[PDB]
Amino acid sequence: KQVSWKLVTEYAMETKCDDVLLLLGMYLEFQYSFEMCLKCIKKEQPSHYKYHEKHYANAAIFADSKNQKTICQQAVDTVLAKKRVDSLQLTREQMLTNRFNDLLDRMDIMFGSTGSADIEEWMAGVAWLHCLLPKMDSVVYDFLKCMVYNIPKKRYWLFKGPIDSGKTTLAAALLELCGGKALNVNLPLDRLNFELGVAIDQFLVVFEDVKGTGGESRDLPSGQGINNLDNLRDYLDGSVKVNLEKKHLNKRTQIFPPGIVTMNEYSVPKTLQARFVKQIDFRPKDYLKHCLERSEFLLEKRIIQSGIALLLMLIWYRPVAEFAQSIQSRIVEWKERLDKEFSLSVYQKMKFNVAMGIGVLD
Amino acid sequence: KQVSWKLVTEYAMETKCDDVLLLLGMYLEFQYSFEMCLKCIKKEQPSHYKYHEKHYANAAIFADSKNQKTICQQAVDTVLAKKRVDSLQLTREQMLTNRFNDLLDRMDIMFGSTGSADIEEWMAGVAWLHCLLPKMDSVVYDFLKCMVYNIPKKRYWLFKGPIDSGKTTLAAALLELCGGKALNVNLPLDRLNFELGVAIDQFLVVFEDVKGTGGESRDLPSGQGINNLDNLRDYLDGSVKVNLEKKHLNKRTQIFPPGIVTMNEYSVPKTLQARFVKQIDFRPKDYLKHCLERSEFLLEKRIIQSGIALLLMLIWYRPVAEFAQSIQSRIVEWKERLDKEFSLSVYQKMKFNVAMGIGVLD
Amino acid sequence: KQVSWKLVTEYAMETKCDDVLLLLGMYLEFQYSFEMCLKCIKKEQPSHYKYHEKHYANAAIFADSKNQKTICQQAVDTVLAKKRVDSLQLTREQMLTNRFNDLLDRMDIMFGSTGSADIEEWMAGVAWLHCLLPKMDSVVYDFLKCMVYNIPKKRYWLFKGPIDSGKTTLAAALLELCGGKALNVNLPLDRLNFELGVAIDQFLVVFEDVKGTGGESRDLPSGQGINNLDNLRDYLDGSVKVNLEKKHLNKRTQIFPPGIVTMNEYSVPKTLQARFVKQIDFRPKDYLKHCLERSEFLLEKRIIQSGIALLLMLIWYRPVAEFAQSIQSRIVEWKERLDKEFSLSVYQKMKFNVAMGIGVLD
Amino acid sequence: KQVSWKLVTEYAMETKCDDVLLLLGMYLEFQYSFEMCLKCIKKEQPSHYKYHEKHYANAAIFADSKNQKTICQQAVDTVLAKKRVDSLQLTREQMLTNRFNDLLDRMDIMFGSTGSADIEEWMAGVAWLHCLLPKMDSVVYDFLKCMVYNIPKKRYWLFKGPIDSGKTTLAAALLELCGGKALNVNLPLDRLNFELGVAIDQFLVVFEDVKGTGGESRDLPSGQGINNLDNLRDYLDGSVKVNLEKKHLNKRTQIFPPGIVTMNEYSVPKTLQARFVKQIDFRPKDYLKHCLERSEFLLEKRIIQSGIALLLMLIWYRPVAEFAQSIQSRIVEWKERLDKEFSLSVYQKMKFNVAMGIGVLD
Amino acid sequence: KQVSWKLVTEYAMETKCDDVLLLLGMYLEFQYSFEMCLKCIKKEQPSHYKYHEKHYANAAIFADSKNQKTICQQAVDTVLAKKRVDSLQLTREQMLTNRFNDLLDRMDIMFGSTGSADIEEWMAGVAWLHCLLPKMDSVVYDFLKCMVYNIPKKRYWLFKGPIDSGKTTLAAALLELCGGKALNVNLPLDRLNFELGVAIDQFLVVFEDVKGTGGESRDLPSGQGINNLDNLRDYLDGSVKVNLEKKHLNKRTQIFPPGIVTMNEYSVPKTLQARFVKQIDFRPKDYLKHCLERSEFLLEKRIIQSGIALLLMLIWYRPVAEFAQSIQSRIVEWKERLDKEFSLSVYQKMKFNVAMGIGVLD
DNA sequence: TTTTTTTT
Ligand SMILES: Nc1ncnc2c1ncn2[C@@H]1O[C@H](COP(=O)(O)OP(=O)(O)OP(=O)(O)O)[C@@H](O)[C@H]1O
Ligand SMILES: Nc1ncnc2c1ncn2[C@@H]1O[C@H](COP(=O)(O)OP(=O)(O)OP(=O)(O)O)[C@@H](O)[C@H]1O
Ligand SMILES: Nc1ncnc2c1ncn2[C@@H]1O[C@H](COP(=O)(O)OP(=O)(O)OP(=O)(O)O)[C@@H](O)[C@H]1O
Ligand SMILES: Nc1ncnc2c1ncn2[C@@H]1O[C@H](COP(=O)(O)OP(=O)(O)OP(=O)(O)O)[C@@H](O)[C@H]1O
Ligand SMILES: Nc1ncnc2c1ncn2[C@@H]1O[C@H](COP(=O)(O)OP(=O)(O)OP(=O)(O)O)[C@@H](O)[C@H]1O
Repeated sequence: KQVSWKLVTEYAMETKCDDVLLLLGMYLEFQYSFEMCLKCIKKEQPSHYKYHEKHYANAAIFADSKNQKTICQQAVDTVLAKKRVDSLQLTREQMLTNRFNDLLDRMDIMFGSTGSADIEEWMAGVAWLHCLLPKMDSVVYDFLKCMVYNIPKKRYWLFKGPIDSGKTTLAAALLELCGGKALNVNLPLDRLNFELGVAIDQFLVVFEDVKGTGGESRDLPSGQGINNLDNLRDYLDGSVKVNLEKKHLNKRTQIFPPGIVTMNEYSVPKTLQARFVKQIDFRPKDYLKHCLERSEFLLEKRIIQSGIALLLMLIWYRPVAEFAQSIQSRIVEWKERLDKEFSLSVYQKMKFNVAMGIGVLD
Repeated sequence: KQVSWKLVTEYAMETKCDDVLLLLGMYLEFQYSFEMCLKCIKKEQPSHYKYHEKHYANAAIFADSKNQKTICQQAVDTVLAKKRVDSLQLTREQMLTNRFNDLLDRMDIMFGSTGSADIEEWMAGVAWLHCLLPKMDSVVYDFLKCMVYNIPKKRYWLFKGPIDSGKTTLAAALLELCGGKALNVNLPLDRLNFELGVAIDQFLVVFEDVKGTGGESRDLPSGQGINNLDNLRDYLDGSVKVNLEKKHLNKRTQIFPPGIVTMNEYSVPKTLQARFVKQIDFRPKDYLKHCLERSEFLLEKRIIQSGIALLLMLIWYRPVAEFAQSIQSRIVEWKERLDKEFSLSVYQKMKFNVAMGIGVLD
Repeated sequence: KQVSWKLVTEYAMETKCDDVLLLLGMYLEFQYSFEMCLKCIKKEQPSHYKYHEKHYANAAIFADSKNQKTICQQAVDTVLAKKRVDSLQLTREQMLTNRFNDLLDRMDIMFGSTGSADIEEWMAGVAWLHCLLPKMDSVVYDFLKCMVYNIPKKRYWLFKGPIDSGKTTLAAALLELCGGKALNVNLPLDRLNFELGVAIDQFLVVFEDVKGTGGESRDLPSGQGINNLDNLRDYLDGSVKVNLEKKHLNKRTQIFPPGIVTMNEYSVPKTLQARFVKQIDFRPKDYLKHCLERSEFLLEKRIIQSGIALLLMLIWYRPVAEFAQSIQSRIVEWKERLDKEFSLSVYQKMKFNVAMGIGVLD
Repeated sequence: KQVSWKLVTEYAMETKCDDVLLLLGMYLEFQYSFEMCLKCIKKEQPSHYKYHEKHYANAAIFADSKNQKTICQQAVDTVLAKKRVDSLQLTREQMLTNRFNDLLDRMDIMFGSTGSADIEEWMAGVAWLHCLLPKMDSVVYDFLKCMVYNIPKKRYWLFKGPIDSGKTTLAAALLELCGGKALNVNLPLDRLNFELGVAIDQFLVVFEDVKGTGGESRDLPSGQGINNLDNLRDYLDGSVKVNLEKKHLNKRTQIFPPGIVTMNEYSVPKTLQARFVKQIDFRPKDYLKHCLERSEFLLEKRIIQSGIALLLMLIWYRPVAEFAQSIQSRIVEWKERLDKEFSLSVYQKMKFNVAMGIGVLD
Repeated sequence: KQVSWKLVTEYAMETKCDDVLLLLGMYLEFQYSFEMCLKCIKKEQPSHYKYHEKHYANAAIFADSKNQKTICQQAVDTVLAKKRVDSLQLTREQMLTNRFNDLLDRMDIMFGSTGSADIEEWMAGVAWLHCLLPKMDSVVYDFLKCMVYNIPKKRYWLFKGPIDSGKTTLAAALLELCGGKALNVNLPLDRLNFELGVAIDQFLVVFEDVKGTGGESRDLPSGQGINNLDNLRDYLDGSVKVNLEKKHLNKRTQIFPPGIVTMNEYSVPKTLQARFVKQIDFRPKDYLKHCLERSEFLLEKRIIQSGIALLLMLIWYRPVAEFAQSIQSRIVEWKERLDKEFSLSVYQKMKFNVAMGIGVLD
């Protein structure tokens, strides 16, 4: 008898795996009998225990194969090929709904019975976020629309404020929400060529704490970033395709993604200021700090950074109508679950705690 | 029974697919029964639903194959070979005649039964562009002739003007129309080597916002742009072939394509000034801004950036005799459709609104 | 008759052999008769003598294969695949538990009957380390807990004090205990990128001997390192993911490991001071120096450098419940062995000798 | 039945086709019935219509093969091998008379029954070019002989002098005649080293407008060009064989071809100036401009760039005995055809119109 | 029946072909009927006509092979392997022995039955050479044996004296008979590192004219060469191995080869002087300039810096016993020719013509 | 083996 390459390709597809080693190592685990498989029995990893029993017989024959890496290479190509197809054919709206469907699926586990997460802790995080800026949930919705529409020369938001004002915290959550990559452009102009390479097929990008010059007036360290960015104004404008590069790999040509720039309080060339559609001023606030000092499970579990938290905020605040049609059914079910588990008074009590700088809980 | 490599190759010719992963991805979709293929039923992508029923039988056998990437590679080579043959044997006029047929096919879809494009919005865009400069349609015809004739050392048009003058917007539409590439020359002088290698077999090129000097007086921060271009006089002149470069590939020798450069008003060594056969100067004009500020669907659908819009302009403004004979038939049908779909009064109403800076529609 | 690739892969898994050439060389040795094998008879290397008799038959056929390196590559891939699976799935507590099992296996050999080590000399090592700082064993337990929880901000420890005050000694033993890498941030800012690349997939990092500035007032040579660290805030706080680079490789994105910073008595910015959960002062003490003179078998055998010594310290001092439940069984057996071989009076006599600055043994 | 790789390789030889993609594309055209082939019917391309009938049967079987690129790779190597064998064995005269036969074969077609351009125009181009400098034919005959004899140090000719002197125009015609290569050195030495590899197996080379120094007083930017020139003096002198480079392929050592190098009026190291038997510059004669401006089919059809124009000029001006012996049959035959279609008075009419600076074809 | 790979390998060995393309090309020529092979009839190339008849049948089958380049790659490996064996095994004397035998075969070419350069035009070269300076044949023989023995310290001679003195001209000529290279030290030490590192595996070496700093007081330009070489004690002495280095390459270890230093009349430290066996100074000579001016055929066929002209000078002056013991056969066989064809009077006439500075071939 | 890294 012979290996079914088809079943391996299915497993790669269903796990959305695209590392040949991870795929290989995972598939090899199935060669022992699932009936005693302690990973199955302890229900430790779904990407194992869902599949072991299905794939078992083929895994045993695969364990004898002399071609093992070639089989995995073909499977990984298929997963990569599907991403390529999607990049050229989905609407930006559909991409976002797909991404949301995956987060919602992860939320299904986290707050499941096997779910380790305390939904009350995660809901506490939403209170702290809704304090960080005026009209926070409206700001998120405006950003999401901006990213979907991707209007040329109206594509980039500037975050600036003192050190320790939560700008990278907020960027992290948006980036996990949408998917994308961070970039560092405080660099020499040569390595920069490969640095920009990682934007390929990404949805967002974030430029992390770019450095101005002469900021030592405000005691800011000076550096490359701003002067270096002004050369790349084309990539911001997104008005035409550009050519992007990776190590040992020939170029690809695409429009450079929309995104966010984070910055200390340097000044900026208005040639670049003109390219930011919007600017948000962050500020340190004492009650956030004193609340947070008394609420450190927020930090310990990274709740405040995580896109799951922003999604929960939108589900709480926004009308069902604002979500694209197919996910509205899941959105309604989560809304019901949230309202069942939390009164408004409980949420308002939490917000009042944050304002009072006590620990969020009481 | 065995895979027809011939049928795969034929699909790649039919679709003009260049990427082995994109080819692989799309051919796999045909493995499921077209009898119920939701993509077919929803009529979403022409390159799928036209072909699924035909290729289904072969795709089922391809889905089992162990060679898959090899079969796709040969198919992609066949498409690339056809481009090489065409590049060496067509007149530039035939190349453009082919390009127009492809756009016209896309227009037949866009405004066809599936009809996703509103021809009213698209024609409103034509009025906006025809307003952007005097005698706009005449200027387009001049540029096309210049690119077709490709007279040596009379090959390049310079666009100069301040920010938001619209020069990029015009250049973007022209690039789509002819199918060129955009290139960045403000980079360091080394990886220009792999950068300019993108121009292999291209019809047209545009260099974007070439960073010069002297403009620091006016807050144009300077760079290698003008330095690098004056280093490349022969590439502009197209007087003799040059070598071009790609990773893991030996050099290709050919004449460098004609085209366009965009400039905020840095200084220019007159060794470059000699080589631009023409320069056009652009100016911001507030009433256009007030127009877009209401008619924002122009930007959101990117209408004013598209070669599709320029093609519609030419069909409106030019004699049928200016077009190559083989398409004059298709041109006549589109002229007829346009006269049916719009009265001159409607177009005059639009163009009046554009001049008023009110929203184009009323 | 055929080679069993399976038996090779099993050997590679059991030896955890990462390198193809090392794997190849060792397997070939088995082709001679284990029954006469001098290396077996002299019990020189466990990775040989445990295995020779089992693999002999397959090694004989392997010796005639024409595919030899191909067999080894597939085997080595299996070992690498296992590591990446583990990296993405194990808890940090699981990782540490595995690491301890490895050390315990080496100790079983070292102090075995074949064992060349002397448990008494190695216990003399523990007495010296326990004198290096107050409450040494509690300090280790605290450090380990901090690494396992990896709580944001609460992640990094500072070792401070003069030259030859022992800080590097303790760093090295901890680094051996946990596994990890040393890094040197005194470099000029451009080279740091590949330097930090070393951190990829590590459990710990140690920053060696970061040079401040202006400590030359105290004869300390000045350097960049302190400023470089103050510019790496997110790497230390560990709240969000970071991109990391290696030579000829594409970047990977992960949370930067926790770790240790070591320095002489440079002044430290408050911005940097706030990064550290804890600071430990090392001071030179003469009685340790005079003891080391008279007890230099400690240095010669590198006892005081080794994680093996720290593990013995944990076994002697900590309650059994403090260890991960699985290994508690082995821990009891080692505690029992140590209790048998040393009365507390013997151990305390050694501690007294170190306090005298006299030789440890009497 | 199976593909004849032999018949494929014959086509590659007889086309002298030298690119694997071009060859692949070309041969696949033959898979259709030649009996109805539109290209055959058009007599569109000789390299098709001469061969379609002969290769049809083999091309049909080739069209089904799975090895298609491998077949073409072997065929291409046969053509490269033939070139390398000629490269060493032939005398420089024997090479040149082969080159002339190829050009004569084109002219037989160009002015043939297909006749796609008319010798009156090309002869007018001869008149324009003979007008460009005194006794043009004689100066050409010197250059040809100098390149055949290839005397060291007395080996290269300079074209210094202003923009739009036509110096590049003359270089292009000579290079087309000789079948050399252009090369660039205005470059980093660490890619210059590999770029020169194109010099393998070339009769002649040309270096274009190389960046000197001192010319910055005349706005000519100084640069790497002349540094790289005055370095490699061996290559200029042709003093000894030296190595040359290719990707994924063996290097080669051989003497460097003789050549021309061109500049505008930079300064030049006398250490370099030593190495040039002729050291000439070129300056505008404005009436020719006014003629060309009124004779633009000359420039549009690139006639005054072509090598064909030089060969026509030599056929007119030179004695039959000045040519290599074997071709003198064809030389006489073409000398007839000129005289059969032109009086001297017609040629002199053209030349006075040119000298007068007026549209030629009265 | 099938291609003998063996026969191909014999031909490669017999012709000492290093290049897979040459081997392929030439071997394919044998496929045509030997019995009327017109290249054989013309006796153009021994590498063909000596072999075709033997290889014919195999070459026919070779031309039908589908595998051709693979056969040639193995054959080329055989020749390279042969070289690398001998390169490691043999003595410097054996190496020079074979190098003589090669260039004696080059004489058998130069004056074979085609006589394609006149043996006595070459004798006129020998005259100009021996007329150059005192006793030149002995000075050659001494320097040659000095370089063969490579005795420590006794390894470097100093060619002082002004420009155009011939010191460059002569030393370069010896390298034809030896291999080797010349190198630069007029440079700051960061260059000098790589510059020294060039010299790997050279049989002999030379230095560029030392522009001695500390010698500018003689009204001369300088580079750092004096302090450089005076510090480079070991490399000159050749008493021990040293390490050598190149861009992007690791170090290599060898005894630094022996050689020649050249300069104008610069200053020298007594220590740097102690590095040399001989001080020489050259000068331009009024007879010799006017002789070459009147004798330029010696330059035209590259005689005056050929090695063959030195070989003939040796075969003239030096007795048979002074040559490699078996090669002495050939020495007699050329003494036969030279002493037959040339009277001492024509030799003395030629020498006297150089002594009068007049044209040698009176 | 190119490439990326080195080199700069
Ligand atoms: N608005 C705020 N007021 C007070 N403390 C804040 C505020 N925002 C963040 N913090 C505290 O500062 C810590 C760091 O937050 P964060 O990393 O997002 O700051 P940042 O200023 O955006 O950083 P960076 O400029 O380095 O990207 C938080 O974990 C929290 O403890
Ligand atoms: N002539 C114009 N008058 C007013 N607004 C204009 C004009 N042209 C363009 N715009 C506005 O400016 C935006 C950007 O135009 P565009 O990028 O083409 O200008 P540009 O001069 O090429 O700019 P840049 O040098 O920044 O790339 C357009 O999307 C439109 O909103
Ligand atoms: N507390 C101590 N008192 C006296 N001597 C010490 C002490 N600790 C270490 N030593 C001596 O110092 C030597 C070096 O130890 P170690 O490298 O750990 O010192 P360090 O302070 O970390 O130095 P550095 O910062 O230079 O690496 C040890 O081998 C030992 O001889
Ligand atoms: N006698 C002339 N009078 C006027 N223009 C001339 C004359 N000869 C040549 N030119 C012009 O020179 C233009 C460019 O020619 P060419 O590129 O060969 O010159 P060049 O000196 O090599 O220039 P560059 O230094 O810019 O490369 C031609 O298009 C031609 O019109
Ligand atoms: N002694 C001589 N007298 C006259 N002409 C000579 C003499 N030697 C060589 N020549 C001619 O002069 C040319 C230059 O000689 P060469 O470069 O060898 O001299 P050099 O002294 O090494 O010069 P430099 O120190 O300037 O590099 C030779 O190639 C030859 O044509």
